[PDB]
Amino acid sequence: QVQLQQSGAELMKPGASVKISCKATGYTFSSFWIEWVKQRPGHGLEWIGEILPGSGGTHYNEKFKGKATFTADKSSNTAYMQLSSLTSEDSAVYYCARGHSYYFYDGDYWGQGTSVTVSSASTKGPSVFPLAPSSKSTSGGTAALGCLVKDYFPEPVTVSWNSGALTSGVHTFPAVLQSSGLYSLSSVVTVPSSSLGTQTYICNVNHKPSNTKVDKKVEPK
Amino acid sequence: QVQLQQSGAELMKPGASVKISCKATGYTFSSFWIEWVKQRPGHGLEWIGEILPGSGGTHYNEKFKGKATFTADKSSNTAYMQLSSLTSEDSAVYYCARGHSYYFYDGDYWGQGTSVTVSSASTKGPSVFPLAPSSKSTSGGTAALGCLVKDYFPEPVTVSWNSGALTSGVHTFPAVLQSSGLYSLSSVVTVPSSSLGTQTYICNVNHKPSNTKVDKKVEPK
Amino acid sequence: DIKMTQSPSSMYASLGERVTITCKASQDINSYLNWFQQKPGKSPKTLIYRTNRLVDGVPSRFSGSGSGQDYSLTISSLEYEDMGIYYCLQYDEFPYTFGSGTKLEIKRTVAAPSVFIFPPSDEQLKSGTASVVCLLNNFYPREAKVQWKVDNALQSGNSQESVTEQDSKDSTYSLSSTLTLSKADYEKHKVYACEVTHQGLSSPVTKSFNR
Amino acid sequence: DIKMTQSPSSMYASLGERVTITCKASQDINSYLNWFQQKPGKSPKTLIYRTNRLVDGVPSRFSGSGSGQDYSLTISSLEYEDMGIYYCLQYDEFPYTFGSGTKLEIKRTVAAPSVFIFPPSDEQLKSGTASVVCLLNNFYPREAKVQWKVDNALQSGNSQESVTEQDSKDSTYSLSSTLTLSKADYEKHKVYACEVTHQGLSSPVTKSFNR
Repeated sequence: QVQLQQSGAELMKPGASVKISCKATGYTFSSFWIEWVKQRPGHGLEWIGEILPGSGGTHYNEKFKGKATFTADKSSNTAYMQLSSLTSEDSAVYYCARGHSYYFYDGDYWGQGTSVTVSSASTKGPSVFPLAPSSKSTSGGTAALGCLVKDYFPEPVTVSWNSGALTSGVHTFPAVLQSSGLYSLSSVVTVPSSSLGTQTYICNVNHKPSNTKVDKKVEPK
Repeated sequence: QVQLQQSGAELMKPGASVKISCKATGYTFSSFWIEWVKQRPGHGLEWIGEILPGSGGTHYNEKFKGKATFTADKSSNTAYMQLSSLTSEDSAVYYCARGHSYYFYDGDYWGQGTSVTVSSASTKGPSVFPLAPSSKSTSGGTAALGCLVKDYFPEPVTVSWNSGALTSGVHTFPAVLQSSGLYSLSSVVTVPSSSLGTQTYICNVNHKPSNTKVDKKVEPK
Repeated sequence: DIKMTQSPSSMYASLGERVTITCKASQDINSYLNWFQQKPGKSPKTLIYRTNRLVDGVPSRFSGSGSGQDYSLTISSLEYEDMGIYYCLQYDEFPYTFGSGTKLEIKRTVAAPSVFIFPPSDEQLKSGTASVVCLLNNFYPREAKVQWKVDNALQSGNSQESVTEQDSKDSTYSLSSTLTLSKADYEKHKVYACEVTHQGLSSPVTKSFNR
Repeated sequence: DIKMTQSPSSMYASLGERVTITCKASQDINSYLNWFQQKPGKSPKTLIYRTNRLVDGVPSRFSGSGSGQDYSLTISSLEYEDMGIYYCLQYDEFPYTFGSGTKLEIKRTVAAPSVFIFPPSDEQLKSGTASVVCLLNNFYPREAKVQWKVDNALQSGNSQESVTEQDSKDSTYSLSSTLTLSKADYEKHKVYACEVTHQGLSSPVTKSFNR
């Protein structure tokens, strides 16, 4: 089967440039076009253009011509996209999809997406606090506990409970842009009040742009 | 990291001249224009003109041509502005902003501003007295303490509480021109009456024009 | 160039109902159209290419219909796994263009929210500020309301809410509202209330601590 | 050259309201316009360049609209962080020019002031003069009043007031009035009153000590 491992999410400065990788797998790389679409926070999808690694030929979306520039390395079956002269408008999630071959178009296979933020800012790991299950027994039944991932930047942060183990009944809300300019988000879990004092859980917050890796502990009242 | 450290605030005599520095950082200095805007006390903004350090070319605002004269040192990535033949009208806060390159522009990045006063008077550090939280418990609840920065000159003075630490609920009023000709201003803080006798705070008044640097203590009532 | 229209923008159906979306072109895009599906937090996924051919790995209830400048995507029987945003794309001409996208949410029976309140954590306080979170878990519809009230003084511009997509387990929503204040201003006041009005609650439920 | 007009000069809205400012040129400045925001005590900050492009780091509620010679800045939802002076600038021609600037304030609920009085400090007295400060903390509106009265003799031209901008924490104001006199004339009298009338106080509150 086919794959498309895109480089990781990143942060860059206005006026600077950024290069996104796209490692294609499970197919003859030069036969199919590699496509790039952009997706700014809550705004749909934009077709950036494409490139045929075999011939090196490219069809840019005029709106992106000059802004995005594609390249590709046959040696390693890796396609690239260089977004240069970055500005606020370029902060978005970019994807590379396996287009069609001018032979057989069995659809579009997509990469996971690479997050990109343009900012004269500095990355900053988060501070995770515990939201322990307190007197939430009043006319209730089950218990709610979770972690607060406070003030971090840029936008790509992931949370896991009990290391992927007991991750059922988990709610990880999307981040909210606070006054400080940092992001914050909360992650909670619904669980059997009974098992609240024996079995314990921990959230695993990861914020790559700063190489953070917190595995925190939550303890009730 | 685009920054713009402007020289410190200063005082000068009428008929004399003054040179304001602008140390640019985090970018190719000669590619972008450096701009200067003037702002007299409570009066909006005025565009002074600009200079492209790379070519040394300059576009003066005719109203300022002859009055302001720009220069720039590529060696250290420092832009300068010489305001000469100073008169009352020149007393204002001057800023240098990073304009654009004729290759790309994502807005103006500003320096902190350099205060300038035209006057026959001598600079004079302030005398800071403590405004300790006294019997302000009468039908109250919380406590108010602050520092009085009395009789100083010229106009650029800054205050900080507990060295930037416990600076939340702080009110630093704008200076008032007293009879003597000196300035004075007060800085107060709202805090938990309880924690009034244990935790202590100090104001950090800085008045650069005279190299003053007071870190005073507030004696509870 | 070509304008790819999708409407409605929001579309609801119940599990089992037969749902169907449509997309309008601006010229015979000659059936050179695809349908994408982007579940939340996930990159898109190709479902149907060239108007009706199903990408493999895709269930059969999905069918490609349409031609000329009018196309549509139908789902014979709706299973929880199809909630998300559906997009259409025309590769009949450059530049390829996407439709606005129709969001597809599962319609269900009402369900009042369970309101949980969390007081400021120890660490966060051992720091500068303190923020209170309030949880509105597994409820429906999301079209619900929350208001902050420290000492019976309805807050204003000091909180921040966030909602999740329908948690497939029961197609319910979840919301969290955070009231944020300094350690100082957090001490001045005594109570922290979180009032929750929702069509599932015959009356505003209020969760709060006297901490 | 080009005259950049901004009006009104003062603009108020409540937190959440959608506020919007405008700027008028004198000729097709061809959308070559920017919007600046100068919070009190701070150098300006670029928000939008070339009419609608948002400088990054700037929230989304901020939108750039306008063209020809007419431009405006709208704020979808107003949060305390947007109080300040907004300026427009045209870089369509030399010399670049700024608008007069629209101040932006927040409307909220009334709130009476907490009046604190501070007697002359030890050091200041161990010196020549002695000055009494009176604090009117976190109140609204600022359109409030203070009068000095040593021994029931309303002062005149011997005090000095100063106000702060809205302390974002609650959009309230704060005022301090200083009564200044020598160590000598400070000893002649016995009491020092600070009367505070404000629409939030059902009656003039008076804070004062004896010395």
